[PDB]
Amino acid sequence: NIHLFKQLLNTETLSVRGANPLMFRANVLHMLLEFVLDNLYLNRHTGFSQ
Amino acid sequence: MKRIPRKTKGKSPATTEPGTSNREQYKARPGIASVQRATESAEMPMKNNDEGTPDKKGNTKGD
Repeated sequence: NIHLFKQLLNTETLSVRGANPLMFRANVLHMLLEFVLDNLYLNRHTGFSQ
Repeated sequence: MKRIPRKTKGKSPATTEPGTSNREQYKARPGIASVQRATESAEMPMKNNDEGTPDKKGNTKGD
C-alpha cells in the first residue's frame, strides 16, 4: 500500500516501491481531506418490509 | 627502474559478503554529470600572457 503515501511530493522518488518519509504528514493530511470529502452525502429513505 | 615520459621538449570457504549486493535506486540531485562538467571547466588554469617579454634571442615578442 506504499503508493497511497507518495502522491504529493515524491516527484524525485526514483523507485516505484519507495516513498520519502519526510512527506508522510502531508500525504496523510491529503488522504484525510479526501476521506472527509468523499462522504459528504445525505442518507436517503428507501423502504421496508415486514 | 621505471620510465616516465616527459610532457615538454627539453635540452635535446564462502566469500559472498552479506552486504555487497547492489540494489541502487538513488538518482543524484544535482546530477553528478552536470556538476562534473562544470567543475571540469573550473579546473582549467588561466591562460598565459607572454606578450611584451623577451625571448631567448633577446627580442621582445608580441605585436
